[PDB]
Parts: sequence; structure tokens; C-alpha cells
Amino acid sequence: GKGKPRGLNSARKLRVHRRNNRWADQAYKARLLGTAFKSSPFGGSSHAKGIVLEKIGIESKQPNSAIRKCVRVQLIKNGKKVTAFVPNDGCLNFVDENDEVLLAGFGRRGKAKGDIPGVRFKVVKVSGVSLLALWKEKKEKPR
Amino acid sequence: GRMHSSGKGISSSALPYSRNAPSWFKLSSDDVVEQIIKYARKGLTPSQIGVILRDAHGVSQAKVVTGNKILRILKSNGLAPEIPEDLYYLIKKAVSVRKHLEKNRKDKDSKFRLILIESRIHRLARYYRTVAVLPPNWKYESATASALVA
Amino acid sequence: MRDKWRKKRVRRLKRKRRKVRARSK
Amino acid sequence: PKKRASNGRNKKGRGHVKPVRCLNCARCVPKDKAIKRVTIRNMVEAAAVRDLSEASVYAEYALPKLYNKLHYCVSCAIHARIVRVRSRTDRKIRTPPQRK
Amino acid sequence: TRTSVLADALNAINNAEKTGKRQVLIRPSSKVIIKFLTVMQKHGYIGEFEYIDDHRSGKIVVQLNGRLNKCGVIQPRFNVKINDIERWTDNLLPARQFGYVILTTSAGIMDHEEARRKHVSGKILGFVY
RNA sequence: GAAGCUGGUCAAACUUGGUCAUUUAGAGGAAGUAAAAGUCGUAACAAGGUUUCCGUAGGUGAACCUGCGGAAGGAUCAU
RNA sequence: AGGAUAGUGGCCUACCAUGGUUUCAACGGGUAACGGGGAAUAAGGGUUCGAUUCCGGAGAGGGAGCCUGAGAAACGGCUACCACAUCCAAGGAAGGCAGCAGGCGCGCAAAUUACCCAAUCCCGACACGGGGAGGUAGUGACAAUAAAUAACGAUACAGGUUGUAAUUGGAAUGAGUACAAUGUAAAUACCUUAACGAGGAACAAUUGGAGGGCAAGUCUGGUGCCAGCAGCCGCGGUAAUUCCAGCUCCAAAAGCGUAUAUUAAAGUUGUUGCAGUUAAAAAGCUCGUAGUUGAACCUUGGGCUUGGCUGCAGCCGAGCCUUUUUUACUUUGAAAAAAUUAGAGUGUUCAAAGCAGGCCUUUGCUCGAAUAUAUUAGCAUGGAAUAAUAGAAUAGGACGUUAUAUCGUAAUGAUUAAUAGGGACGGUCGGGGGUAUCAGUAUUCAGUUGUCAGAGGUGAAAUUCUUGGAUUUACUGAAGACUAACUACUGCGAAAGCAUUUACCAAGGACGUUUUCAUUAAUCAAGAACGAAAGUUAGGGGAUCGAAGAUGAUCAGAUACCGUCGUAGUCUUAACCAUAAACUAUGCCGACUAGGGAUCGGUUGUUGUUCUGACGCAAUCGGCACCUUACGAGAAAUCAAAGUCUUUGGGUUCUGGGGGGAGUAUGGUCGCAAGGCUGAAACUUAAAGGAAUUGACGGAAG
RNA sequence: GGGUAAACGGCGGGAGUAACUAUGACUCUCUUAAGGUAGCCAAAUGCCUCGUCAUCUAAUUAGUGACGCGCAUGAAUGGAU
RNA sequence: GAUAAGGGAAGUCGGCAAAAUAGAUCCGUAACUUCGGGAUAAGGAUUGGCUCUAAGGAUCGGAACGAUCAACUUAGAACUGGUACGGACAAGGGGAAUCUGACUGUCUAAUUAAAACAUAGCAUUG
Ligand SMILES: CC[C@H]1CN2CCc3cc(OC)c(OC)cc3[C@@H]2C[C@@H]1C[C@H]1NCCc2cc(O)c(OC)cc21
Ligand SMILES: CC[C@H]1CN2CCc3cc(OC)c(OC)cc3[C@@H]2C[C@@H]1C[C@H]1NCCc2cc(O)c(OC)cc21
Ligand SMILES: [Mg+2]
Ligand SMILES: [Mg+2]
Ligand SMILES: [Mg+2]
Ligand SMILES: [Mg+2]
Ligand SMILES: [Mg+2]
Ligand SMILES: [Mg+2]
Ligand SMILES: [Mg+2]
Ligand SMILES: [Mg+2]
Ligand SMILES: [Mg+2]
Ligand SMILES: [Mg+2]
Ligand SMILES: [Mg+2]
Ligand SMILES: [Mg+2]
Ligand SMILES: [Mg+2]
Ligand SMILES: [Mg+2]
Ligand SMILES: [Mg+2]
Ligand SMILES: [Mg+2]
Ligand SMILES: [Mg+2]
Ligand SMILES: [Mg+2]
Ligand SMILES: [Mg+2]
Ligand SMILES: [Mg+2]
Ligand SMILES: [Mg+2]
Ligand SMILES: [Mg+2]
Ligand SMILES: [Mg+2]
Ligand SMILES: [Mg+2]
Ligand SMILES: [Mg+2]
Ligand SMILES: [Mg+2]
Ligand SMILES: [Mg+2]
Ligand SMILES: [Mg+2]
Ligand SMILES: [Mg+2]
Ligand SMILES: [Mg+2]
Ligand SMILES: [Mg+2]
Ligand SMILES: [Mg+2]
Ligand SMILES: [Mg+2]
Ligand SMILES: [Mg+2]
Ligand SMILES: [Mg+2]
Ligand SMILES: [Mg+2]
Ligand SMILES: [Mg+2]
Ligand SMILES: [Mg+2]
Ligand SMILES: [Mg+2]
Ligand SMILES: [Mg+2]
Ligand SMILES: [Mg+2]
Ligand SMILES: [Mg+2]
Ligand SMILES: [Mg+2]
Ligand SMILES: [Mg+2]
Ligand SMILES: [Mg+2]
Ligand SMILES: [Mg+2]
Ligand SMILES: [Mg+2]
Ligand SMILES: [Mg+2]
Ligand SMILES: [Mg+2]
Ligand SMILES: [Mg+2]
Ligand SMILES: [Mg+2]
Ligand SMILES: [Mg+2]
Ligand SMILES: [Mg+2]
Ligand SMILES: [Mg+2]
Ligand SMILES: [Mg+2]
Ligand SMILES: [Mg+2]
Ligand SMILES: [Mg+2]
Ligand SMILES: [Mg+2]
Ligand SMILES: [Mg+2]
Ligand SMILES: [Mg+2]
Ligand SMILES: [Mg+2]
Ligand SMILES: [Mg+2]
Ligand SMILES: [Mg+2]
Ligand SMILES: [Mg+2]
Ligand SMILES: [Mg+2]
Ligand SMILES: [Mg+2]
Ligand SMILES: [Mg+2]
Ligand SMILES: [Mg+2]
Ligand SMILES: [Mg+2]
Ligand SMILES: [Mg+2]
Ligand SMILES: [Mg+2]
Ligand SMILES: [Mg+2]
Ligand SMILES: [Mg+2]
Ligand SMILES: [Mg+2]
Ligand SMILES: [Mg+2]
Ligand SMILES: [Mg+2]
Ligand SMILES: [Mg+2]
Ligand SMILES: [Mg+2]
Ligand SMILES: [Mg+2]
Ligand SMILES: [Mg+2]
Ligand SMILES: [Mg+2]
Ligand SMILES: [Mg+2]
Ligand SMILES: [Mg+2]
Ligand SMILES: [Mg+2]
Ligand SMILES: [Mg+2]
Ligand SMILES: [Mg+2]
Ligand SMILES: [Mg+2]
Ligand SMILES: [Mg+2]
Ligand SMILES: [Mg+2]
Ligand SMILES: [Mg+2]
Ligand SMILES: [Mg+2]
Ligand SMILES: [Mg+2]
Ligand SMILES: [Zn+2]
Repeated sequence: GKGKPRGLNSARKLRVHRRNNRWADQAYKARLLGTAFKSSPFGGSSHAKGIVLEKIGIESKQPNSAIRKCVRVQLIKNGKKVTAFVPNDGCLNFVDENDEVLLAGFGRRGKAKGDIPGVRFKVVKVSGVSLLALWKEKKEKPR
Repeated sequence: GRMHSSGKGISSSALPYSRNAPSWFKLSSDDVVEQIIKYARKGLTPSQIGVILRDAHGVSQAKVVTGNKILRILKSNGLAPEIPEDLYYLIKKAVSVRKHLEKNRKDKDSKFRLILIESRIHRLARYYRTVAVLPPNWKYESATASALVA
Repeated sequence: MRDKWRKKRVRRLKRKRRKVRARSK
Repeated sequence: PKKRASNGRNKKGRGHVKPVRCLNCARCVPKDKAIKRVTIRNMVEAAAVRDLSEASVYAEYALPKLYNKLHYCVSCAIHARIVRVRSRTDRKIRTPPQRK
Repeated sequence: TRTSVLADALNAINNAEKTGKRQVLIRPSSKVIIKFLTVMQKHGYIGEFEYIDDHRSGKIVVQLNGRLNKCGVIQPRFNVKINDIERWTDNLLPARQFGYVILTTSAGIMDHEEARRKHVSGKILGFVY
């Protein structure tokens, strides 16, 4: 009989069994455990500001061979230290020590993207100016 | 089948379609009743009374002749036992097994069988209590079981 | 490595952890 | 996957079978799994059955046989070519080989 | 154990029809089995059927005419309001023009079209097409 | 009929103790993963060159080795 | 019983009982929890959200106590404490933006210290006053509606009577600006509207992309595993379709991209509707309480009359005649806030909306502002199938409407016995169990005897024992183990497991039965019994093998494989441990679907057979299996179940949700310990994996 | 000649190395035998020594927790609890 | 033998000596554990006098009631006082750890009471 109760009065058993078994679904488990609230560096937010500590080059994973140019950022809201990728050709020259950068994820929702190892965030703005605007010379860095 | 085993045997009796006495049967509905009471006073259980009746008297079924089942007739004549027959034989078997177990402590098979027999006793006694054949406070006690089936 | 020996290695390491914690109870 | 429906032994409707030692290496092998061969060989080789009959003091003396039942593990038997690797479809054939 | 004699009866009918047999034996019988068969027979999905009295639950021999695609029970017998009949017929029947969901209503055991005619509803019991 | 007084009542608040809960330092110890395929060997995959694996128990630089009982997922559906 | 309260009430007091809730989840903990109307997404079923335009609750920095009053435990009221904090002449005094605006701080994250009571309403002694309630404008790409950035000719060409590609014309218009009027409390804007307002109509559309997924380049230059891109797969090492650019093209467009959450996709949470032999996953095996689920059976058929609706039939309703207690469920109804949803009407210029509006032009006439949905619970109601429940068994039973405890009425009252179960009984049948008991040779060790040079072990050796007689030989004895051959695709048991004889003890399946009871049953959280080997504790035994150890070989090294010894152990008695590839890697109960020959146990009928038994031939029930086929299933291997599963529902328990981290850490619990059971997360990762195919290889076979 | 360490007792000296640095996981030979295993430690046992690190204090040759080539720790001369 | 402002071990080799605690009733009690303990752990409240109230029994009489007789215990309340009250007497200080011996026990009468001896348990020998 398919291994689950079918009786008209077995709604409690069906509801409890489903409730027990949804904990095997990591999306449900992460939503109810609040891991983003407790464990995520951003605390569940989409973006987060921070201060650039140092500019660091990270070797890409095999089979790729390159130096992904990231920064070490200390978040203002909680003081945690994260590594954030600086996208596009030469935008590392736009990022200086002790700058305030707005960060966001890579879109893989907490996982590293591509060949970049251990990096889960990217720089969106620096010194309050969009990195895309700086790259395309639409605006200038206030200095 | 086999509540407490994996057997699936189907052997049993097949009652005839006819619900009337055979044409060759000549005894009256009374003479069977006095024969039943005579054997019940000799101490036979209803199963044995029916066995002696068909084996030696041609009474194929006591119901098709007398009109009542054997235990129903004994209860109508005050000869019904206090403990029902099947529960009595189950308790007697449990008494025999427990008595063997106290002398053979390493008989783990007998310990397992005793658990099966006693579970079957408790299920049957629960039924008899729900149908008010046994008192609602009736309980099977291993210590005092030998007295009932003495 | 073989699963049986991996299990044995982990059992010995749990044993060590318990013995180490017992020093300070 | 499953190679044999019999799991390489002959245990059905049974829990445990006591072991036997391989004749060649003394390995413990279940009695149903062991490769067993019954051999009845002449005790005297056919070359010597003549000179021993001539040296015999008895007229019409029958040479006794040698009865033996040999148990092999799978490795003993495969190595000694008592059994050989068969094709996937030929594995199912369990009649004695038609040689005798 | 034996929890649904209607399920056993319909399973036997389905297996005989799938194997091309023109008759099937059902044991045990019951009123629900007979009235389910009467609904199938009235709509032509089975032929004549026969009740055999054995001073017990009984037996039935059904004549099959090859028109039956599938008959089955719905366990459990859900309570069905009139507005739920549409959901059941949508899920169970192959098309909107043929097939029947059998209900047991206080007006009797009947197919969903007759139930709509007399504006009654009960518990779902099975289907046939 | 004011201040005030007696005894109650509701009871904020502080000190100590207990408990619950959430974060965090730490000499040292012991891990995991990622990186590169650096040193030592060759345990597994072929009968992997001692068939492999399971439970258990000893031993050992390391893979691992050995005993006992199992399994075939065997290298035998078979005499 | 009182007190208190506006009043009921352990609301409080006194006395007295010992009660009340809970596996149908109490109590505790968490909530990044105010509840609901609702919102997003949606085939259906669902999943997620709701601080926030309405309703209810609560609070006014945290607590607490009050005054006044009909109404407050009020804070734009007071009192006190705590925390903040203002002025001070140092004696003192005054505070509460979670109202409006505004500031700081916090942060990814959110607007003016503007105008007004004109509207909506409220308050007051009130036609008159007040209202940051509210309205108006400002900021405002939160979302939503409509909708510009051009249109048309002639030449010139190309082209098959017309679609364009260019250089040549005359028209059109609002974006913007503005008299003015309207709007409005006053303005702003909208709507109208003089004059102005378009050729590069510079009055100039952007955001992302062009390897695949995925629509659109194998163009040109630059770089050269760098720089970079790339959600994923991947691109880049000198002709890069992927980077940086130019050209060209593609998609959506006043919008387009990115991050995060969520929904669909996801039948990857599965009630509908998953999977569990081998991919993750059937508990080692039974018992068992709650839970879930449970054979059949009790007014059916017939006859007559009649109402309604669909085109003589058919479909519903009736009404008579035929012997004529509790639920659940389903129908209908009443009562169910608006907004939102669906939906009727209605030219807001269309539309989103709104609830307006329409008439020959009105000293007025006049369609409207529908209707559905809610859904558990409660209320009322029709129906009596399906599923429960009760009744008359020591009769303490029912009727006497007008019967007098008795009497009389009555057909006086008990459903089958399920190829469910339980029990009895009858001949059996088993290597099922326990306790004794009885063999057997072997091994080793010992005693006697006999010879004499080796014996053992190996691929070869060596360790070892040997003229002190080894090894070998016969007889005898003692110890512990173990039960060969017989022995099998055979038996028994819940499994683990069980094999010498006999006795005793208590069990058991199957079969046979015209015996008995009548639902007593199936599966089962909690809770139990048993549970190979190894291991632990303590006695006893310690022949043989033999972890550790010692030793001789091989080897580069092997404290490995091989050889000789060897301690725990192996055996047993009392207890522990609770695990195995505890495997059929396949839960249990029930039904059905296909052929065949064997075989074990029981029973029933029968021989060219040997001597009652054996055998032979037939049936059957139960088992252990096997062979063939594939109706059917499956990814396949394969499967008579792993079939009767998108044509998806017989009952029920357990387990799984990509790979690791990890059966780890932590907490608990059991254990003497070894350890068992329960059991995460951070982080990391694009595969890991299953079955099969071709090849290659193999110290595999032919 | 054999046995015996819960008999007395003993349990060491020597020889090389990892794509920065540091360390050394990586074999045989001698003493009459074996060459210190599990554990534990500047300990009532460590000379150097007031060892080094942490903690405790304003300050600690004291105390505790770590470390360990330990002058000269260590298993019924019983080891660790 | 007593007392001592403020401080409170700065004294000293070292809290030596002294002080502090102390009865009873009620509340509350951690790590660890050989499950027996630790434990009086730690840490709190009360306590007089007087006037009352309630509960707790025996023997007789035929009664869930009467008669007579009788012991000190416990609990509650009011009042009262220079807030005192185990009023003298009597009477634990406590906690976190390390070393060491398991424990109770024993010896150097007359300088050493200990970690020494013994011990149960374990093992060996004849
Ligand atoms: C057990 C350890 C090794 C020791 N060494 C030394 C050199 C050697 C030389 C030989 O030849 C001169 C020789 O003969 C065969 C055997 C040896 C042994 C063989 C053994 C290897 C073993 N593992 C697999 C191979 C194998 C084959 C056998 O036959 C065989 O039997 C004993 C055994 C084996
Ligand atoms: C007359 C008796 C008294 C006099 N007072 C005066 C005040 C005073 C104050 C003290 O300190 C405030 C103090 O300090 C101790 C002692 C005294 C002496 C002690 C003496 C008796 C005493 N004599 C010596 C030992 C002794 C032994 C006993 O058996 C014994 O019992 C009768 C008594 C004694
Ligand atoms: Mg049901
Ligand atoms: Mg059956
Ligand atoms: Mg097994
Ligand atoms: Mg029925
Ligand atoms: Mg119904
Ligand atoms: Mg908490
Ligand atoms: Mg190898
Ligand atoms: Mg190998
Ligand atoms: Mg090798
Ligand atoms: Mg090897
Ligand atoms: Mg070894
Ligand atoms: Mg070996
Ligand atoms: Mg294989
Ligand atoms: Mg009252
Ligand atoms: Mg009261
Ligand atoms: Mg709750
Ligand atoms: Mg909240
Ligand atoms: Mg929403
Ligand atoms: Mg809400
Ligand atoms: Mg909410
Ligand atoms: Mg809300
Ligand atoms: Mg709202
Ligand atoms: Mg509100
Ligand atoms: Mg309020
Ligand atoms: Mg406020
Ligand atoms: Mg306040
Ligand atoms: Mg207010
Ligand atoms: Mg207030
Ligand atoms: Mg205010
Ligand atoms: Mg404000
Ligand atoms: Mg606020
Ligand atoms: Mg423009
Ligand atoms: Mg691009
Ligand atoms: Mg394309
Ligand atoms: Mg190019
Ligand atoms: Mg190039
Ligand atoms: Mg390009
Ligand atoms: Mg992007
Ligand atoms: Mg989803
Ligand atoms: Mg799946
Ligand atoms: Mg596997
Ligand atoms: Mg698996
Ligand atoms: Mg199983
Ligand atoms: Mg069971
Ligand atoms: Mg039911
Ligand atoms: Mg039924
Ligand atoms: Mg029956
Ligand atoms: Mg034998
Ligand atoms: Mg047999
Ligand atoms: Mg079984
Ligand atoms: Mg259950
Ligand atoms: Mg359980
Ligand atoms: Mg022993
Ligand atoms: Mg060697
Ligand atoms: Mg040996
Ligand atoms: Mg033992
Ligand atoms: Mg075990
Ligand atoms: Mg297991
Ligand atoms: Mg197996
Ligand atoms: Mg398993
Ligand atoms: Mg099961
Ligand atoms: Mg079945
Ligand atoms: Mg079925
Ligand atoms: Mg037979
Ligand atoms: Mg028969
Ligand atoms: Mg097959
Ligand atoms: Mg099979
Ligand atoms: Mg997983
Ligand atoms: Mg494969
Ligand atoms: Mg050393
Ligand atoms: Mg050491
Ligand atoms: Mg040291
Ligand atoms: Mg230490
Ligand atoms: Mg010292
Ligand atoms: Mg110091
Ligand atoms: Mg000091
Ligand atoms: Mg120290
Ligand atoms: Mg020493
Ligand atoms: Mg020493
Ligand atoms: Mg002083
Ligand atoms: Mg003082
Ligand atoms: Mg002080
Ligand atoms: Mg001092
Ligand atoms: Mg000092
Ligand atoms: Mg000093
Ligand atoms: Mg000092
Ligand atoms: Mg002192
Ligand atoms: Mg105390
Ligand atoms: Mg002592
Ligand atoms: Mg002295
Ligand atoms: Mg002296
Ligand atoms: Mg002294
Ligand atoms: Zn082998």
C-alpha cells in the first residue's frame, strides 16, 4: 500500500511525517534554522558596506591560471572580515586601502563562483561611486 | 495467517451446506441435550463433547439437531465453565512452560515461547473482558495462574 | 583508504579526545 | 551488480552452514560453497599392476581402490583448473561436463 | 488481512479483463460489490453476473464483454461535496464524455451523472471507464 | 479641616545568591577542507601479483598487517 | 461562607477535600511571531508572505501606583523609583516625537522644519471657533495606466501593377514656452487656448548581450594561461566566434541590468504524487501499547394513480397497496463588514480606475450603485447508502391504548461460521530448544616394546628435534576439543543459528477433522525478549590452532605474505556487551495474474514391483527451491515478483532527499570498559554514483 | 644443556633527507640480552634552572595549566587515574 | 585573661595565635561520583514574654454518642518590648585546586603520627 497510511483518519500521521521529512530539504532547513541570520557574513542582507583592509591577489583554480584581484573588507555592521572580488579590467586601481566599499554576492547564494577559490562577494561601489561608472569613466572617484 | 508464526496452513473443517439433520439421523433434539449434559458432567469441554458426538453417535453438528450451540446449551443448564475453554488451555500451557522454565533456565527458546503464549493469553482475556465473559478486573497473573487451571 | 581502517583511525581519535578531556574533566 | 542468482553458493532456506578447509590451502570455506570432487583412483598405477600381480602370492587378488572426496575453495579450484571461467550465458549451465 | 472486498473484486475483474478472459470469479460477495457491478452492468461495462450462495459471504461469477478499460476503488472513501465531484471526475476519468465516478450517497450507490441529476452527494467509492 | 501619625495594601528599585539565554578571549591539543601535485612507500582497481569487503580485537612511519566469525558486491551459478 | 468588584468567578480570605493537564504532545524552549480581512505565485492540490490605507489588541523610554471623570490604570494627566537628559545665580526648577515636519545615530534601506480648514469628518456652550485628524502642494523611476522620439510624395535607381534603399520637396504635431480662461481656500499641475516652438527634425534611447543553454559574427585591431571573462559547461599559451575595443547584429525598451529573499519550474517533500535489490534509503529478529486499519449479513422486489421537465420514450418527484439510542457524512437554509478577488452595467477621449451616468437641452424627468465566492466551527434542515454505536441471555425483556404484584397477549427473544483468527483432538514430521547420557577416530602427550641416522619444513632453505635414539612401528592410557564420510539447489527455527546414541522436560509448523469460540484480527511510536564472531569480569579447563610476541626466509626495506614456536583467545560456568556484507543488500498482512518438472511433510485414491513396510502411479494442501516465457515491470542487470504503478488509491510500520565534513562535534542515555543508541553545524564541492556498451590492459582461461 | 622477570634486575651508543625557511615522515651496524612500549613529568623524581609559554598579582624563585632528546620518569623494584 | 577607632594579613617561612561560625525549625543546595555519597555543601529566614486557638488518647456505658480520667508534643493567631530573644551555658568557618596515602586502624613511653607500618584486593613460591 505504498508505505504511507491511507486511512481517512490518518491526517495527523501524514502531516507529522511530512513535517519530519522536510528537514532533509536544505532550503527549508536553512530557512527555519536562520543560518543567514546567524552564520552568513551579511546577516541575510543583499548588500553590505565595509572598509578595505588590503588588496590581495588570489590564484585561480585549475585548469585556469590567473590572478583574481580581490580585497579584504571588514564589514561595518558586524566587524567580520570577508574577501570581495573586484570585477573588470583594472578596477583594482580604483580601490585603495581604507576605502568604504559596498559589497554584494556572486549570485550563487553563498558559494564561490568560477575558478575564484573561497570568494563569495564582489565590490559594487567604492567611496560611494559605482564601480561600473568608474570603469566606464562616467564618474570620478571623490579624492 | 498464524498470529504468532510465519505458517500459512489452511487446514480446517468444511461445514456442509445443509443446515438440517441428515435423513438417517433418528435421535431426538432432547436425547442429544441429555447426552451433552451427561458428558459435561463427566467434565468434557464443548470441543470434546462435539468430538465424541460425531465420533460415536452420528451427531454431525449439535446445532443442526438441537438448535443451540454446545456452549450455549451448557450455559443454559448451568454447566458453563468459569474460565472459557480456550483461555483455560492457554493458561495451562503457560503454567507448564513456566514450570519447565524455572528448572531449565538456559532454555531461551522456552522463554521466547512463553512470551508468545502469554501475549496470546492477554489478547484473549482482553476480548473476554470487553464482551463481559470475564470480570472487568480479571487479570492473568503468572504467580497465581496455577490455581485457576489446577 | 579502506573504510574499515578509516573507521578504526576515527575510533582511536575519539578515544584520544575522551582521554584528553578527562584530564580536566 | 549481482553475478549469480545463487550468490556463488548453495544456501537457500538456511541460515548458516559450517565450514570446511580447502585441501590445498586450508582456507575456511562454507560447505555449500566449496567445490567438492569425489575421486576413485586405482591404488596401484596401471604400469605396476602387472609386476605387482606377478609378485602376488594370491591367485585372483583384486587391487583395492582409493576413495577420496576433495574440498577446494574458489581460489584453489580456479588455480588448479578444476573449474574455469565461463561465459555469462554458459555460467548458468550446471550439468556435469560431458567428458566421461 | 482482507480490508476491502470491493478492492479485491475490482482487482480480479481488472486482471481478467487485461488477460482477455471473458469471465471472472469474485470471492467474497457483498451488497456494495453487487451494486457497483449493477452500475457497471447498467452502463454496459460488464455482462450478466451470477451470485452463488454458499451459506457464507458468497461468490460471484461475472461475464466480461471486453469493453472495460479499468475499474477501481478509491481508498479511503473520501467525503465528496457536490462541488468536489468536478475535481474527482477531472482526476479520474479519461475524458469528459465517458467514464463514471461511483459514489455512495444517502440516495444510494450511483454514478456521478445520476448524482448530478438528483442533486445528491456522498462518499466516493470508485470509478469505471 | 491642612501638615503629620498607626497599621495595612499595591508595589517600583537596589544588593547578594540561584537559574535561564546569547556572544567572546585563551598557552596548548587535536581535526577538516582547499592549494600544489613536494617526500616515503604501493593499500585499492587485473587472481592488482597475499581475492576484496563487513563486524570485532591486537600491532604498526604511512598506506596497512594479523587473528576469529561472516558476505559475494568472486576469480566458482557446474562434476 | 465571606470580602471585594459595576457585576460572575480562587478575583481575594478562612476552613475543608486532593484534585487539574498530558504521546489526541501537556509543560518547557525558539520565533529575525501582534492576529485577521488579505498578498505573491499559481492546471489541480499546494508553497510563501501579511510592520503597513479596514477591523480587533497592545504601548507611549522601563516598570509601578493613582487623581478626575460616564468612560483612563491616560502618559501632548499626575506621583515615585530606574535609565537618559535640560536651565541654574548651586538655593532649586522643568522633561518624554512609537503625532506632523525636522535632526543625530543606525544602517543595503525610506521625502518638506511648506499651504489650508475649501472638502471628509470630529469636538465644543456652537449656523460663527478649533482640528499637522484630514486635505493641498514639495521630494519621490516603490509599484500601476496610457503613450512621443517621426509621417507622406517626386526623382534616382534595384526589384518583382508596388517594399525598401539615397537627395529633393511641401505639409503635420506636441515636448517646451506663453498670453487668457479654467482649475484652486489661494496657488501648482491637468483639460482648454492667442503668438511662438523641427531636417543632422543635435528636440540626437537606453540597458544588456552576439560559443552553448539562449536571439544575435567564426568580421578587424590589441593581448598572449597575462590581463581579464565566465550563474553552469567553459574561453585565454600569436588567424581568441567568449577577454580589451571598432564595426555590425540581437533582445526588451522609458526602461534595462545586478544582489538577496520567495514562488513556479520541483512528481528534487510526493494527500493528489516520489524513492528504498544494485544509484540515498527495509529496523539483525520477534513481541507489543497508543495510533492507523479491520470478512459477510437485517425492506428487496412487485402493482396502481399522479405532478413537473427534455425531445412516444427518457429524467426527477409524489401518494397509496403489497405482513410495512448516539454520531460521522452529505443536501438545503438562516446569519454571515467594507476594501481586496471573480463578475454585471457604464465611451474615465482609450486604459489603469471610478461608481458613475442618460434623455431636445429640460425652472425637470429619469436606469443604477448588481451578482457570486468565503468555509473549518456553531445554528436550523432534508436524506438514511457508506462507516461506527446501543438493545431481549442467570431475561431485572416488550405490550395490555380502557387488563385486575398477578394475569393475559407473542412465531416471545441468540445472524453466518470468512480457503480471517484463537483453542481442542489424531497420526505424524523435523540436524528447533534444555538437561543428562553414550560413540567415534583423529591431534598432542605419556608409558612399554623394536631397529638405526636422520626427521621435520619449503619453490629452495633455515629456525627446530636428533646414537642421551629423534622420526617410524605395535599395544595401552589420559586430556581437552570436534562430530568426517552419509551431506543434497534436502530438513528445522523469529532470527542469530542447529548434524554421534539414548532417556527425560517443555515447546512447534504442516496436514486431517461434518470438534469448539465467534471478530477475539493486520501493522505497529513508547516499551520489551533473543541476538554469529570478537571483546570485558570472575572461577574451571587449557588437546589443537592461534591476535600480540619470539624467530628463519624473501626483499632495497618488510617487525607482511611463506616456515617453526607461541600469550590472550578458542571450550565451559555465572554475568556483561548488542554489533556483522546480522544479505534474499528485497518489511509484514491480504487478493489476483503463466506454463512445467522435480523435491520435503501430511492426507486421499490406485500397480507386469520387492518383501506389513518399501517402491510405483495419481490427486491435493503447506513449505525449500528450480526451469521456460515475458502478459507485465525495469535505466538496465534482471524480476512470478522487483507484475496487477500518469488507465497513478487493499491495510500498515520503518527509512532516503547531490558528494564530503560525518556517524564527526556537542548534549543526553545505556555499558565495568571497548563502545552502543540518539545526533548537528560551520566550511567545502560539480559532480559523486548505478547499470550496460566499445576498446585497451591483466603476473586470468581457451 | 634447558626453563624461569607479579626472581634480583636491565631496557643504550652510531651513521642521511621534502618544488621559500624550519623540521625530518624516509635504513643498517655494535655492546654479555633487550634496547623504555602504554602512560606521566622541571612531579616529593630535572643538574642546567628562578627551564619556556599561559594564567593568577600592581609586582609572584610560590601555585596551577601546558611543553618535553626526561643530568637521572615509567609499568605488582608496579604505571596512569 | 579581656577590650580596642579606621584599615583588614600590608605582619610572618607560613594567618602561628586570636577572631569569626555554631543549638533548633523552615527554605535552598554545585562540580564530581565507586550511585553509596559529596552534604550541615554553598547560601538564606526565624527564635523572647504573655493571652489564646487547634490537633494527636485511655477506661467504662447497647456508640458517628455520653461519663470519667490523662502525657507532653506539634501547628496557627493576637498582643507586647530601646529589633531584643540557642540573650548565661553550650556550640561547624566556608569555598576553588595541586602533591600524596584508597578508606577505619598502627608505631619511634621521654624532640619525628607522617606520604611510614598494617589492611582488604591482586600475584608469585613450597
Ligand atoms: C611467501 C613470500 C614469497 C617469498 N619468495 C621468495 C623468492 C621465491 C622464489 C621462487 O622461485 C625460485 C619461488 O618459487 C615459486 C618462491 C619464492 C618465494 C615466494 C613467495 C611469493 C608468493 N606470492 C606470489 C608468487 C608465489 C608463487 C609461488 O609458487 C609460491 O609458492 C611458495 C609463493 C608465491
Ligand atoms: C578567685 C578565683 C579567680 C579570680 N580571678 C580574678 C579575675 C580573673 C580575670 C581573668 O581574665 C579576665 C582571668 O583569666 C583567667 C582570671 C581571673 C582570676 C581567676 C581565678 C580562678 C582561676 N585561677 C587560676 C586557674 C583556675 C583553675 C580552676 O580549676 C578554677 O576553678 C575554680 C579557677 C582558676
Ligand atoms: Mg476509512
Ligand atoms: Mg491464508
Ligand atoms: Mg548470516
Ligand atoms: Mg455491504
Ligand atoms: Mg456518503
Ligand atoms: Mg533559551
Ligand atoms: Mg597493491
Ligand atoms: Mg590484493
Ligand atoms: Mg606483494
Ligand atoms: Mg599486499
Ligand atoms: Mg604479525
Ligand atoms: Mg600468519
Ligand atoms: Mg565485479
Ligand atoms: Mg461567592
Ligand atoms: Mg469558593
Ligand atoms: Mg504546545
Ligand atoms: Mg515582535
Ligand atoms: Mg506577498
Ligand atoms: Mg499577519
Ligand atoms: Mg505574519
Ligand atoms: Mg498585520
Ligand atoms: Mg494593509
Ligand atoms: Mg489599527
Ligand atoms: Mg493605553
Ligand atoms: Mg511616542
Ligand atoms: Mg515611564
Ligand atoms: Mg494620547
Ligand atoms: Mg501611563
Ligand atoms: Mg508626544
Ligand atoms: Mg516623526
Ligand atoms: Mg518608529
Ligand atoms: Mg530624445
Ligand atoms: Mg561583455
Ligand atoms: Mg542561436
Ligand atoms: Mg581577431
Ligand atoms: Mg591575434
Ligand atoms: Mg566583441
Ligand atoms: Mg551582471
Ligand atoms: Mg519551489
Ligand atoms: Mg526522487
Ligand atoms: Mg555501493
Ligand atoms: Mg545503497
Ligand atoms: Mg530483513
Ligand atoms: Mg507482531
Ligand atoms: Mg475502521
Ligand atoms: Mg464491512
Ligand atoms: Mg472458520
Ligand atoms: Mg558423525
Ligand atoms: Mg533430513
Ligand atoms: Mg519468522
Ligand atoms: Mg504505528
Ligand atoms: Mg521501538
Ligand atoms: Mg578465564
Ligand atoms: Mg625481515
Ligand atoms: Mg601454536
Ligand atoms: Mg571468556
Ligand atoms: Mg555482541
Ligand atoms: Mg547495522
Ligand atoms: Mg548472503
Ligand atoms: Mg541495511
Ligand atoms: Mg517489519
Ligand atoms: Mg502477496
Ligand atoms: Mg489485491
Ligand atoms: Mg508427498
Ligand atoms: Mg484432504
Ligand atoms: Mg526467472
Ligand atoms: Mg525469486
Ligand atoms: Mg546529502
Ligand atoms: Mg560499472
Ligand atoms: Mg627513552
Ligand atoms: Mg616515551
Ligand atoms: Mg621531565
Ligand atoms: Mg603535563
Ligand atoms: Mg620540584
Ligand atoms: Mg613561578
Ligand atoms: Mg603568596
Ligand atoms: Mg606544572
Ligand atoms: Mg629509571
Ligand atoms: Mg622506580
Ligand atoms: Mg581595630
Ligand atoms: Mg571597628
Ligand atoms: Mg575586608
Ligand atoms: Mg600573610
Ligand atoms: Mg606577605
Ligand atoms: Mg614582608
Ligand atoms: Mg614568603
Ligand atoms: Mg589556629
Ligand atoms: Mg548550612
Ligand atoms: Mg592513611
Ligand atoms: Mg616521640
Ligand atoms: Mg629511642
Ligand atoms: Mg609529637
Ligand atoms: Zn583462498
